[PDB]
Amino acid sequence: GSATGTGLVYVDAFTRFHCLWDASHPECPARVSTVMEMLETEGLLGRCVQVEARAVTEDELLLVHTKEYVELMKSTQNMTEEELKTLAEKYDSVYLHPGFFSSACLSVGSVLQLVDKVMTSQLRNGFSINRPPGHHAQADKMNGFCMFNNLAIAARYAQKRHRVQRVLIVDWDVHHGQGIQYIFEEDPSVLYFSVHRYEDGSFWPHLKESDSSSVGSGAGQGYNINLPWNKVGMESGDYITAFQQLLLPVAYEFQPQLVLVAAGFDAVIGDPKGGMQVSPECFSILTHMLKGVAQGRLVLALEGGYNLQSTAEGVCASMRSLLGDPCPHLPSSGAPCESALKSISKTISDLYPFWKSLQ
Ligand SMILES: CC(C)[C@H](C(=O)Nc1ccc(C(=O)NO)cc1)c1ccccc1
Ligand SMILES: [K+]
Ligand SMILES: [K+]
Ligand SMILES: [Zn+2]
Repeated sequence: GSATGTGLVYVDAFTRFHCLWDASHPECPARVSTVMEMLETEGLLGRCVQVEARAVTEDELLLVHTKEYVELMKSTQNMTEEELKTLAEKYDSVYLHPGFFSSACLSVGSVLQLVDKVMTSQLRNGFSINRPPGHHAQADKMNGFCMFNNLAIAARYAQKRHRVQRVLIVDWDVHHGQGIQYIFEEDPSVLYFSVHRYEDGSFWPHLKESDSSSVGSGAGQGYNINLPWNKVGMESGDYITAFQQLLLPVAYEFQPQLVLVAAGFDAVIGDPKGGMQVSPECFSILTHMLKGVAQGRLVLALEGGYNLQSTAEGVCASMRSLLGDPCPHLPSSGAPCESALKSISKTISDLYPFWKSLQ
């Protein structure tokens, strides 16, 4: 395929690691194989341009991560199960496996491949069907099922290799991507928007900096936007309203040259962790709402999502929009609930001093 195409990256290596000490761990290889099977069954896979993965290089990793941390992660490939468990336990909410590092390197590289093809007009947009996820990973630590911060690396790579000046990262996973926030906290060239379950800190990762008062600092003040949900059960209308009132006006003002999406599907109805009630079809609309900016240069990368069917359906819905199919009518009312409106209004109050579009 070519310029007006939608890229897809998937490699069998993404199934080559799993939790050795918890057979019920939610972050498991079926997450990606099920997505690929549904894309095929739906006839969507054959409409995409198959893009090869590549392994990230050390220098690419060092755009975000420390040399000491990269070397330590590299060494996990030669550690016994006991050593892997001891190291994993020094971080919050991670496991390790002898194949984790190799898959993590292909996970980062998959996004870089799509950035290359989108930025050079060889594709319109794309989706990497990758695990492990990335948005919690930090400069010198694993966190939240993540080793390397796929999208943070991709953003800095777009700036370094393709000389992009402004990148928008949209994170619709149900969890706050605090790793992305930290990496870009002082950086006005990367705008980070996250909508996430918070419940006044009750929900993991339990961080005060996941609240909307965290707007970035220094030159980056105004370029970090958190939308915390404080009740479970949010629906499509809550997300669409947030995008319409808050994200889209800011995004147009920011004028990004590339949009990267932390495309988790743990907010979809049925997810065992997220507690939300978003229909998979909503993600067709959310994807569509991001395509009118950055010349449509839009790259999605899989983050969380743990109900195999719900996550596969959410990926398929997003892919239909990437491919240009007209959006479905959504049955649920587009009106947001009172709690969602309260969070949106609060985030707007915290960000209005930095965005003319919010005044
Ligand atoms: C104890 C509990 C708090 C922990 C957990 O839920 N973690 C977690 C972190 C990140 C994501 C995600 O999807 N981020 O995008 C999802 C889940 C956990 C760990 C192991 C097995 C089950 C549960
Ligand atoms: K999020
Ligand atoms: K930022
Ligand atoms: Zn998540």
